[PDB]
Amino acid sequence: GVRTSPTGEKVTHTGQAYDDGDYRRVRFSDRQKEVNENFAIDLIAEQPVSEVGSRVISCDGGGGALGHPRVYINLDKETKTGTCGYCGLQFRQPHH
Amino acid sequence: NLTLNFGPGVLRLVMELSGEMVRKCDPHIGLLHRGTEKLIEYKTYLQALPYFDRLDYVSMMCNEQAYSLAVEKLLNIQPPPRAQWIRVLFGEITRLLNHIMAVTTHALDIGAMTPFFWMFEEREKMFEFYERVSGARMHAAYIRPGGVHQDLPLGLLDDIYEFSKNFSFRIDELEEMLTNNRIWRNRTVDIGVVTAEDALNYGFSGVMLRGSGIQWDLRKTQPYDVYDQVEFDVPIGSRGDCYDRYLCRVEEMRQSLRIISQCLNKMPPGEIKVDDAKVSPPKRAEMKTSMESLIHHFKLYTEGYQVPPGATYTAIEAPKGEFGVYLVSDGSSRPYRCKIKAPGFAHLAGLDKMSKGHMLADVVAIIGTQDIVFGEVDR
Amino acid sequence: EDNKQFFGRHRWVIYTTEMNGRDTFWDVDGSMVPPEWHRWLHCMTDDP
Amino acid sequence: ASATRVIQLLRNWASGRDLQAKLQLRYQEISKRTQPPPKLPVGPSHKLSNNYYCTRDGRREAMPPSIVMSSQKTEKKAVTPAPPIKRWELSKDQPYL
Amino acid sequence: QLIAVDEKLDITTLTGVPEEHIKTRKVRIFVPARNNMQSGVNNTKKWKMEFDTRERWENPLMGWSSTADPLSNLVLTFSTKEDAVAFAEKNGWSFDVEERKVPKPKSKSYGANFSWNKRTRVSTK
Amino acid sequence: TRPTIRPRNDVVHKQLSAFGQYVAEILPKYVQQVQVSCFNELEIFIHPDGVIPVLTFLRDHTNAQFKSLADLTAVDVPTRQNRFEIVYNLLSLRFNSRIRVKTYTDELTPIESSVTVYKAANWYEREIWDMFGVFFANHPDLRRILTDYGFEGHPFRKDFPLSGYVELRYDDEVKRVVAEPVELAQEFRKFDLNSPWEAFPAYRQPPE
Amino acid sequence: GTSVKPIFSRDMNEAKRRVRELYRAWYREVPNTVHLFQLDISVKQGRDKVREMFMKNAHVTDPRVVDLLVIKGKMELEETINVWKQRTHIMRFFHETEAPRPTDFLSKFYVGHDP
Amino acid sequence: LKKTTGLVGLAVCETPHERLKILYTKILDVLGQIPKNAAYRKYTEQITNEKLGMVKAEPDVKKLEEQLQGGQIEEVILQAENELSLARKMLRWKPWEPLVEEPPANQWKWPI
Amino acid sequence: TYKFVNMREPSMDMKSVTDRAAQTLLWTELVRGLGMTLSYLFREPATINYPFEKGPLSPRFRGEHALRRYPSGEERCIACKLCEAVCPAQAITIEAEPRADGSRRTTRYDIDMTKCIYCGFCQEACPVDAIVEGPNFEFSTETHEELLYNKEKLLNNGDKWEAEIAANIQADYLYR
Amino acid sequence: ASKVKQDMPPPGGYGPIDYKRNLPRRGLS
Ligand code: SF4
Ligand code: SF4
Ligand SMILES: [Zn+2]
Repeated sequence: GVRTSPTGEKVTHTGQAYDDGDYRRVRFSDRQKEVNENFAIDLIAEQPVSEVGSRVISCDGGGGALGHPRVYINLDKETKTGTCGYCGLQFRQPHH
Repeated sequence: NLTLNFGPGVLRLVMELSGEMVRKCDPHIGLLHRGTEKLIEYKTYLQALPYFDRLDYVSMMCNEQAYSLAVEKLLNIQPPPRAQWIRVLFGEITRLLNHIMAVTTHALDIGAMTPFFWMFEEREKMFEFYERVSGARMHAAYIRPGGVHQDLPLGLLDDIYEFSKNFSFRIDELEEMLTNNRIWRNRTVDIGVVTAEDALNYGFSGVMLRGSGIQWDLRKTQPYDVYDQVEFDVPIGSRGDCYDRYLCRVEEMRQSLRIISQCLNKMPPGEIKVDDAKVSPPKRAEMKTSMESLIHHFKLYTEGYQVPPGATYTAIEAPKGEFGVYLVSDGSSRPYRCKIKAPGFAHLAGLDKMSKGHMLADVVAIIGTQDIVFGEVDR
Repeated sequence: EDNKQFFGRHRWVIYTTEMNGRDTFWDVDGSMVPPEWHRWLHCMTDDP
Repeated sequence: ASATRVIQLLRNWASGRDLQAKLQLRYQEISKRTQPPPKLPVGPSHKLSNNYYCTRDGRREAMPPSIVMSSQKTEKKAVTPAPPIKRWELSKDQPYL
Repeated sequence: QLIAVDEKLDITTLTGVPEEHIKTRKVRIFVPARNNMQSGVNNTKKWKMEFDTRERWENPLMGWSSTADPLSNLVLTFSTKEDAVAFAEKNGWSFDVEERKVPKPKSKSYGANFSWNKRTRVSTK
Repeated sequence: TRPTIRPRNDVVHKQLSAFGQYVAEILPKYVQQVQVSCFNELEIFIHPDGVIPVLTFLRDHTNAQFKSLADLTAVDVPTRQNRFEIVYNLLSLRFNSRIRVKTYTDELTPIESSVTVYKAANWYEREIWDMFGVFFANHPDLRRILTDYGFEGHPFRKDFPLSGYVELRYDDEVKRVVAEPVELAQEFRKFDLNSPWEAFPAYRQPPE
Repeated sequence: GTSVKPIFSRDMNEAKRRVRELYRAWYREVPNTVHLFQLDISVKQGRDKVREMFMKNAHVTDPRVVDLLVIKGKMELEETINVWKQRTHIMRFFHETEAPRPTDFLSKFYVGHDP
Repeated sequence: LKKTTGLVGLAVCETPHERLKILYTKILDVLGQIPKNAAYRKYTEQITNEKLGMVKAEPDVKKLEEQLQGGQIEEVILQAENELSLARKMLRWKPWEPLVEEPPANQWKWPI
Repeated sequence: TYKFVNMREPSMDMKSVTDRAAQTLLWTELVRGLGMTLSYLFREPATINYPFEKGPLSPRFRGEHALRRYPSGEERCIACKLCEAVCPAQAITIEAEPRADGSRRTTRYDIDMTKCIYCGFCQEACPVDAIVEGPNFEFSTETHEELLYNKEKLLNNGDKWEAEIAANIQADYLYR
Repeated sequence: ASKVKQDMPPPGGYGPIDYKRNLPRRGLS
């Protein structure tokens, strides 16, 4: 989800872009500015929420030892969904 | 009596010559002083380990092993048998590399340039072994104060054996080119003669002692890892000159091949680092599965292990001589003081006495036979 | 590949004459190899 | 090596040895660059019981050095730091090179 | 064989420190305060000497933290206050000494939790 | 103990203790303390005036004959009145043993050079002078050995800053390399790694 | 009390004698250093620099510090005479590339926070 | 008679028994001028008397070398010379006297 | 056990003296050395045809640094700063804050490649395999500035080399 | 279930490794 600053420069996923009066834009003249086109926040927002019929489930990021440390997520609260603090995947009980 | 300066490994050398004779030889060092010992005081022990790769940068894992032994002695722990066997095997490989570099560079400075290429092919093969075991060709950082970082890949031993069964012919070719050549003997025989008592009083060690007939080797008198479980002979000189040291180094290469054979045939099973997670980090699966393992990994990679207070001097038989570390611990995870002892320091200090009454061309031969690398000399 | 050559010479790449935007008929370099063929060509694996 | 027989004999005579027995260029005799997965066994402290850390704590067994005649606080035979080192033996494999 | 000279120790001319890093600096001699995030007290055993904080600015490239003083990371450890004071004096540094803060002893009584008539009785446990 | 713990050697410990008592008895004028560590290392603490006598005795005595000087260095402890301690490491090939001799000095008290006892000490004392500022009396030629010419200060002192005071660059106006005060683009990040909850109860100090 | 072991000088008189000997040697050496290093400075300004370096330590009242300073200066002279230094080491005494730092309060207030 | 002891700079000594006897007698003569209660004198007299009795009771050179536990009797002679020189130096130094002075209060306290 | 290297006494009979004289006058050993060089002349050299041929490498080998991400596309880094703490050269600079969705992510991740020692401590300290040292080694630069990597450059390196990086990790992760 | 598998010498060990010097004598009196 790369946006463009009113100056014209691409806004990176950290949201920074040199101001109009910033002299530091001169470093990009006759050259380019590296911006990563894949925004992690959007990509993890596109992941569907997993449906599990268990009160507490574990997430390790997939791949077993190739993921993140295994953590357990509580799904008692129905207002929101359980989110992994490492991977960002979302889990939810089958309401109704 | 004219005074001239051989300016800039890298060495500045001030001499006064009376015709062809060398009257005084004053080496000037510090052109590669990077302040390693002060930098170590600002690092943890694991963080300070990679400095020893760069100290004597022709024999990397030997310095790694010396530092690891010092830290193990201060921690009051021991590595597992397989780690010790791996350490000795790679120390012998490192000795082969170092002696190849020393002999071929000494020949190249005299004017024999072809064995340099001949044996640097073998050096490249051993660098491939280093890269396969650690991921880096030279600045390996493989030997750790708890053992070794990773286990050997599943096909490393067979390739090491394949390399070791062909190296003796390379040594034979080097000997055919150098050993009986009359020009080489005229360049080396009776050059830089040092007596046994003078070598002892001047702080010499290793080949510099053994070429004068002193029967001393740290792997034999004070064995450290498994060196009491392997069999080899110690070459002893008879005249204390450059030729005897050359012969001694070639014989040490052959004996290193012997020790490598024994190590390959007697590699034991088991773990590679001390099974104590408060010193050695746990496995990745354990760190990603168990709470204690994750806590210990976090603490070992952020703070590092604390070492009980004390001071030790640990020395090993490095390929260049006695390499020692005087390590002081104040009880924290950072060393308080780390003094690094290099044999090249004393050898270069004795260079002045070794070169009395010799030609200007003989000083190059004496420098080559002393096996001086300025990374360890300047630190 | 040629398994009868000695190790190191048993695999080689003939570079293309025109990659993304430059004519590489004469100007070739090692960074022109994509990662998978990079892994195969550096003998990190035995499988193309 | 893809060397003709005449060149083989010429180089063998020039060096004075048999070179095809020990070649310095690697060939198919080396190990495969793809290997099966390993297993890497565990250490001795991987037990589920009788494995208290207090019984295997190397760091906590270190103690301050023993004090000998702190100055601030009989026959008596003479002694040496260690017993005299034994003389080495002359390598009954190849005593002289 | 002994001079027996009466003069306070001064080694400023031998340390090689520049002139403006001797007279304009103000070292602080103190026992570091306990990190209130933790209950351990092993970091409040020794005396510390640190220098006054100087300017830090943003590097125009990388936005890193740049400094112009060499003494921004220099911290010394001392057994006693007198040792630190002597070291500061002999090095020609103006110093400020802070007296050690010790947690005063307190009276703890588990039986006071279940009090018959005092306010110390707890409502839950 | 268990296979993760380093084994002890009581025989070497007893031998080193006996030899330390022997040396202390022979030289009561200079020996102040004798220690043997749990990993079998013998240390002898002496008065500074006894450097030459003790070292000569250890080199020349029939029962000691420590003929090799392994290493000579200094350690800086700012909290002591005598700031520096001088450490001598000696090796005896006759008895396959090592010994350590420690003394002390401050910034202004010279230490007698031991180049007459060991020729190897020549460069070690030069290095000590360069890195710590400890002067050695009757040295053949005492001068800097590691630092640059004209370098001011002694870097291995604890109060010397890690990056020093001056830095070098090439100046085109004067067509030579000049020295200027250090200015870091990125300051060295100081890390507070020491944790509370003391680790080794055997080394606990009295609370005074 | 306050009995200390001497380095070279028991009192201040012989310490000043060594100081004067070192000053004589440096004063004699200045023209040879100026010629041999092909310096662009004059002999007068080199001797002025020597005098200034000697005067920076005029406040010392400890004979041990004085004779250690003499030892350091003699090492400096040995480095200069034997041409162990290059021209950059000699010229580092003059700080030609360093912009002057004004001393008054207003200038320091304007430039930054450094007192 | 053997030749080339094997240590560079160490010459072969013919008739080493007489040399050892002379050296030990000179060592004992020097030790005689040291105070009787000094530990150095007692220990060195014991060691020197043991070696001298071993030398005077063994005519065979190789058996004497094996008994003396020094080996290569040439450096046994060298060590005797070193002991004699050290004895003269010890006589001048007089280190059997009490300690010169105690160190400061916390000179050797480690850690800190 | 010890060996003597130079303890051979030449024979003094007439035949051995004549042999040594013939060696001195007719230069036999020099002809032997010439023959050894001639024998080397007629064998295959060890040269490889760079850049068309490459030197052998291993999965363990450490190359240019890269930042990886999960199969879903979110970056693995959680800003724990363990790699920054362990870095022996202080080559890593990290700044972080909660993201717009509340995730724990970095806003700055800088690696100074002119300060890095390529030890690989950072990749073995990372608990989520976020920072790795990939197999690329041909990334020489014409200026100092382009060797000061920021987060965008490292994420681009990860996206560029992910296939080979993942294959190497699959090959080597059972040894770690 | 799965047994231990790591880098080990083959059963019976490796073959002997030549290490002694081999400088042959060609022949001419
Ligand atoms: S490889 Fe080593 S030096 Fe480089 S960034 Fe990682 S930890 Fe730091
Ligand atoms: S790269 Fe890994 S170790 Fe470094 S901050 Fe991110 S998650 Fe932590
Ligand atoms: Zn997850």
